[PDB]
Amino acid sequence: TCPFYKKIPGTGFTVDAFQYGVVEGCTAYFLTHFHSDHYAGLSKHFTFPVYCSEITGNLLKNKLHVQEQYIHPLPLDTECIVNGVKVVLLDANHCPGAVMILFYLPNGTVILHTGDFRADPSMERSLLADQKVHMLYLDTTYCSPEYTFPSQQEVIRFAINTAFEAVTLNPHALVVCGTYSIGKEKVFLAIADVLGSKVGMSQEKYKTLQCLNIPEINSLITTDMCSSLVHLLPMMQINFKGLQSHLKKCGGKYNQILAFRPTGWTHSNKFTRIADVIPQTKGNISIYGIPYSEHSSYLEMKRFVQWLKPQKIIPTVNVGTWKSRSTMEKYFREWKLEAGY
Ligand code: NI
Repeated sequence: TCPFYKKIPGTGFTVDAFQYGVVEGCTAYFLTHFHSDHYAGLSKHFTFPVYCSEITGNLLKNKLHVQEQYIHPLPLDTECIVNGVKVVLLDANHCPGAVMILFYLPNGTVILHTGDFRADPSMERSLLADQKVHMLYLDTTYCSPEYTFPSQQEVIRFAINTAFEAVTLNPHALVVCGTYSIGKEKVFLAIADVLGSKVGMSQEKYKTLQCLNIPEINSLITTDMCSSLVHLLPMMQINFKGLQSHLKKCGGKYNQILAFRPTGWTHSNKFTRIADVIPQTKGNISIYGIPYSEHSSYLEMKRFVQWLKPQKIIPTVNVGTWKSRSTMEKYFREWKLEAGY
């Protein structure tokens, strides 16, 4: 049944709750972003109001064929009324179109639902600065101190410098980047920019990108693989067998592959700096795992929460085991005692 952490008290609202059938007493279904674990259940057959960003609403219409009359896009950073309740959508610094939602309850309670987010000090100057938030529904993906990772900017610098050096040393090398969802577009776009290439991809993935309101996108991507030396493939194909296979398909235009897998966290983070990352190599194929995250590190999460000073935290991630739930609750209490709220 729908878990309590997807329901907003004092309203008829749910968040990211599309896979439970008709949720009893739900008048409006919010969707924070277009990732499958969150939209699971939506289709052209859905006939309740979906509230979301503009970009999310483009993907719902074009990719899932949801009917236009049930898509209610809202502008960001704008006080809006939904079924008699004031709400605001804020940028979540996750994937394109991802939002956090502020709910102003009739009784005076203020609730923030982060959806999925990568906390940033820039959030401390949004409309969140303007009033007190009583309850926080928190993306706790990486809520443990072992989870460190570099800035997105440091990771993109490493990727651009590695790609540029490789292709300048061997003008017959092909670059390949993995993907399985929207998000992390900077990785393949930054690499294509330094190389003076468009990124080549499947018609399905091209259609997905054309929904994202990214400026000048027609100048950066293409479905003509032959004209491109940065290719995007399913993340599943980013292995020596899949890459050898792909190389055959390019008809001797290329004699080497340099591939990137933009992972979340992986344990070499606990030891190794970005400067010191090395690839796995077999013959003329090299694969780099790069820690490009669109979720908060432990320290980023901690800073946001100690800034906001909520009265109550409701985790939305890692809630399935008692050991995770108890570990998370211990961190929340530490943060509260350290900061004095
Ligand atoms: Ni997500």
